[PDB]
Amino acid sequence: TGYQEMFQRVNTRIREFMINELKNHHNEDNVFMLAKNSGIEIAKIEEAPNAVLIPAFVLGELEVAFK
Amino acid sequence: TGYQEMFQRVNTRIREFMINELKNHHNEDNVFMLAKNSGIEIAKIEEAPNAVLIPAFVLGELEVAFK
Amino acid sequence: TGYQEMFQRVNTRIREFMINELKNHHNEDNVFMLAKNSGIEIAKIEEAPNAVLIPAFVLGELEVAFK
Amino acid sequence: TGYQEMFQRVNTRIREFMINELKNHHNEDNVFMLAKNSGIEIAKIEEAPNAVLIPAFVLGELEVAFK
Repeated sequence: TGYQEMFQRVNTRIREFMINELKNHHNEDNVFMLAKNSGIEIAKIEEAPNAVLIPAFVLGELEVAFK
Repeated sequence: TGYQEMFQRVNTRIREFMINELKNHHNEDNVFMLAKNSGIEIAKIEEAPNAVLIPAFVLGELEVAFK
Repeated sequence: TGYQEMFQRVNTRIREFMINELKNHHNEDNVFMLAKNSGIEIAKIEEAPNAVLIPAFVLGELEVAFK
Repeated sequence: TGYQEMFQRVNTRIREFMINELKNHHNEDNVFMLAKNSGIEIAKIEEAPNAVLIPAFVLGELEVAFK
């Protein structure tokens, strides 16, 4: 239970900094591109689940790293 | 969509070494415990979705790290 | 050894977002504190080695995560 | 100070499961290859500093993942 709460806040923190990185580097299209090829319907990238958000973020970091 | 299948193969690899780490240090109970608390019904840890598998793996590693 | 330039790019990217996270959440003191205890003399957090920077970053994320 | 201890144990745990992954998938040559290309001299992969151990581990996982 307490574990479920602690991990919830850890998860929330990770989601926020991933969302922050995607915005600051204008890579939000990665989220939509990946969402479009999975069936998820989102208005904001905040509505993206981890299965979409995390790959988007990693691609984003790679694109910035190798520019 | 090639990115999807690439991340599909990365997801599989990560699940495999998490599961491997959990067995080798006999921490499978972490998975079941977390599965039960979240209303998930599994007979073996390979059936656990990442939302319980990943926290269980993390608990496992800290348990070993601070034993 | 092209792998090494490539990993150097990824190292730089990771340093940059760790540093950005630390500044944007006003957690730079973590770096200086960890530096002082390790006999490392730095004037700014961009000079902290990863052995200092990474633990400060993680400490920083947990502090923000748990309020 | 308690941090220097806790992060030491985390570090040790992480080095151990990386070394275990490299051995179980017979990817030790990744470590020697990268170490030789950095002017470092090791007999065991256990003597590899994180700066060669970590990217060697990552290459190893990718090779297994995409094999």
